[PDB]
Amino acid sequence: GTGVLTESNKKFLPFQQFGRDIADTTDAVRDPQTLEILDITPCSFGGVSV
Amino acid sequence: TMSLGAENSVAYSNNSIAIPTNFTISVTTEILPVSMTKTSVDCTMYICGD
Ligand SMILES: *[C@@H]1O[C@H](CO)[C@@H](O[C@@H]2O[C@H](CO)[C@@H](O)[C@H](O)[C@H]2NC(C)=O)[C@H](O)[C@H]1NC(C)=O
Ligand SMILES: *[C@@H]1O[C@H](CO)[C@@H](O)[C@H](O)[C@H]1NC(C)=O
Repeated sequence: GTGVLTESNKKFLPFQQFGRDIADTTDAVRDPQTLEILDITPCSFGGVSV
Repeated sequence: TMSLGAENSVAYSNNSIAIPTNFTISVTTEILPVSMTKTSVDCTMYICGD
């Protein structure tokens, strides 16, 4: 994927790996090397008018 | 079964009339929608991600 990985305060259960959104897309991940939780945010975008 | 309102009988005859001797001033409220909320959809960003 493509996005911004931010430090999160999500409380994952020890058997959980990913945290999903309403649209069943990946919203939070668990780092496999060090046991920390990250949030994924899409990068900045917006409409343009001329 | 539903009720269509209170039953009434107008006391009509061929030489009788009814005339008000007093009145009242009513203030009623009428609510009308005018314009809904404007929306725009980015089709490429909706259908596809990056
Ligand atoms: C017409 O109706 C009005 C009510 O809308 C009457 O006014 C009331 O009269 C009584 C009797 O004096 C008072 O106690 C109330 O305070 C009045 N109400 C208001 C809002 O002023 C009025 O008297 C009636 N007129 C006639 C000729 O019948
Ligand atoms: C007017 O009404 C009365 C009573 O309701 C009745 O007797 C009379 O016939 C009526 N007039 C006519 C022209 O029908």
